[PDB]
Parts: sequence; C-alpha cells; structure tokens
Amino acid sequence: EVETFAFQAEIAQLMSLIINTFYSNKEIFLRELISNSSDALDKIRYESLTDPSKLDSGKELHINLIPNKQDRTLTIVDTGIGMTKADLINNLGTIASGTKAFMEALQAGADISMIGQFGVGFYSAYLVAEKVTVITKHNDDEQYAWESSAGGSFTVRTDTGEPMGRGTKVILHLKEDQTEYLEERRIKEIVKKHSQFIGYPITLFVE
Ligand SMILES: COc1cc(Cl)c(-c2nc(SCC(=O)N(C)C)nc3[nH]cc(C#N)c23)cc1OC
Repeated sequence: EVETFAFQAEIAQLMSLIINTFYSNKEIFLRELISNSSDALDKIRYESLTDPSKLDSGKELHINLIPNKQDRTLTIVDTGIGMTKADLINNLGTIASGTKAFMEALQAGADISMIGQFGVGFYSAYLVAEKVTVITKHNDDEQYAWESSAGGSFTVRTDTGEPMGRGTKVILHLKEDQTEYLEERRIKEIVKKHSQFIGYPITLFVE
C-alpha cells in the first residue's frame, strides 16, 4: 500500500537548510504555494484550449485556503492540472529546478525569501509545517497522496480519501509555534501583501 523513497541528496540538503537556518520571515511560504497552484491552473487552462474535454473533471479554475484550528492544518487547494504518480515522484523529491543554484545563492548573499526565483519554492512549506501532505489528481491517473516530515524520506500511496475532480491539495500540518497562519486576519494580510494580483479567485474559508 505505501512506497517510501529517499529524497535525492541535494533536495535533502535543501530541506535541512530550510528547517535549520535561523530565519524569521516565514510568511513567504504562502506566496510560493499560491504561485505553484496558479501555474498548475495556467497549465490546465492552456491544454483545455485544444482539448475541452480536459475540463470534464471540472471547469472552475480557483484556489481555496482552508484553515483548521482543531487539526492545526492549513490546506491550499486548487483545480489545476494535478500530477500523475510518476509526476509526483519525479517533481517532489527524486530529482533536483534551481536547487543547486539557490543553495549557492544563499552563500553569495541571497536570503531564503528568494527561493521562488529558483523553482523550489514548494520547500519553503517546511518553514512553518512539521509535515506536508500533497494530494493530487491528474486526468491521466488515479488520485495519490505524497507525504513527508523531512528527515530524508517521503511516502507515496494511492489516496483513499475524498476523490477530488482534478487538481492538487497541499496540507500543512503546522509546527506548534506557527498557528498564526490559521488566523483569518494573518492569512488575509499575507495574501494582500504577496499574492494580490494572482489571476484566479483565492477563497479564504471561514471556521
Ligand atoms: C517540488 O516543487 C513543486 C511541488 C508541487 Cl506540489 C507543485 C505543484 N504542482 C502542481 S501540478 C504539476 C505542475 O504544476 N508542475 C510544474 C509539474 N500543482 C500544485 N498545486 C500546488 C502546488 C504546490 N506547491 C503544486 C509544483 C512544484 O514545483 C513547481
């Protein structure tokens, strides 16, 4: 039922740097996740141009932000292109993106806020999350769950959870000390500051 993979060496090093570097400006993780969702939405919008039945799995292109204070989770959901199983394993840990360029940049005076220039911004989720779960559904495949609490490994399984139409869900199990990012005022503040021109509706769920 569950396959366990080692991250490629430089991805493991990147995650360790993100988890262990003292760096207080953590709110930047949201912008990076929201940009990755916007890109995934662009991709399905593009393909649906030449093949309209690609949206049989849902026409609405949007991003939802779902805080849950009981579970201590912040969930970013899109109806983007999604990923196949092979896409998931290839893009989320078995390959290196500006992974090397980012880590060399940090030693030449870049700072962690610049991670998105390097195409590895997804890993800034580890500034605020002790565990990340990615649930994804591509038109070409079944629904899969990737998961990692860092420490060098991740898992992939077929997802038995709620069948989504198509897209990706990023579930952040936040660290004990990072529950500010479940607060409605805080989330609105961050989206307004960093993601205010994203070209899809961003809906902040209430509790
Ligand atoms: C490890 O780096 C990534 C991780 C993920 Cl999960 C995604 C991603 N891909 C996808 S669909 C595939 C895609 O867009 N590729 C570029 C492969 N949708 C997403 N929605 C939120 C995302 C985030 N973070 C997300 C995209 C990433 O890099 C661009």
